[PDB]
Amino acid sequence: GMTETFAFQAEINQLMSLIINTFYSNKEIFLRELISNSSDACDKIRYQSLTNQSVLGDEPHLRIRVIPDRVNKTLTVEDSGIGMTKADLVNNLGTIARSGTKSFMEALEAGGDMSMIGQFGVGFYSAYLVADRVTVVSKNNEDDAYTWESSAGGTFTVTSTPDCDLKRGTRIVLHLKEDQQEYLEERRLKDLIKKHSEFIGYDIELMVE
Ligand SMILES: COc1c(C)cnc(Cn2cnc3c(Cl)nc(N)nc32)c1C
Repeated sequence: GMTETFAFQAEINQLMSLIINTFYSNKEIFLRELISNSSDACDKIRYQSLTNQSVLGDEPHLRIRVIPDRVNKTLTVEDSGIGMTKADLVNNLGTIARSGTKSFMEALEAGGDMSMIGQFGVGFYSAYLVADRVTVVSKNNEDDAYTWESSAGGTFTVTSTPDCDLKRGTRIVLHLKEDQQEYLEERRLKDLIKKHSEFIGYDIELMVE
């Protein structure tokens, strides 16, 4: 089946090349980065709803949910936030992140700590510290539902998903690397949500059973 595939922009391509298959002592920070993004997406739609309540549509509840899949060996971070359009997935996010991507790359070449990735506005990419593939399913009010996917080899796919569960928001599926399986464990995820994301202004829903 024909899948639309794109080459990442120079700076992102170089940043992902840096992140993958590298030792780091605090790879657990990926969770804080994805939850903060989800909190921000929820805040954007909450803000839009203050002027136009119709923006909430059939999904009036704002949540952040963490789903470990012990059979598929995946960790999912899903929210009912603003979501992303096709143009966001393909170009717009990379355009706004460009300067910060180049600046973080420069900090990393200088011995910079990977934990400050979020201050550079490219925190999503920390998912590649623990995953070898990331699938991103997103539905924004202004577009159809789309699936973005990448194994950080320089390319990414973008496919329309006109049959996904999502009324609005983003679902990030982390296909965990063989040695990063600890992020599927209930205690680890509880301790991790508590350690770095305790006072997030939305419940961090952890699928326990
Ligand atoms: C598609 O994959 C992404 C890319 C290539 C860059 N940044 C983000 C972070 N990000 C940007 N907007 C986002 C929204 Cl609306 N929501 C969430 N959860 N993450 C977001 C994502 C998920």
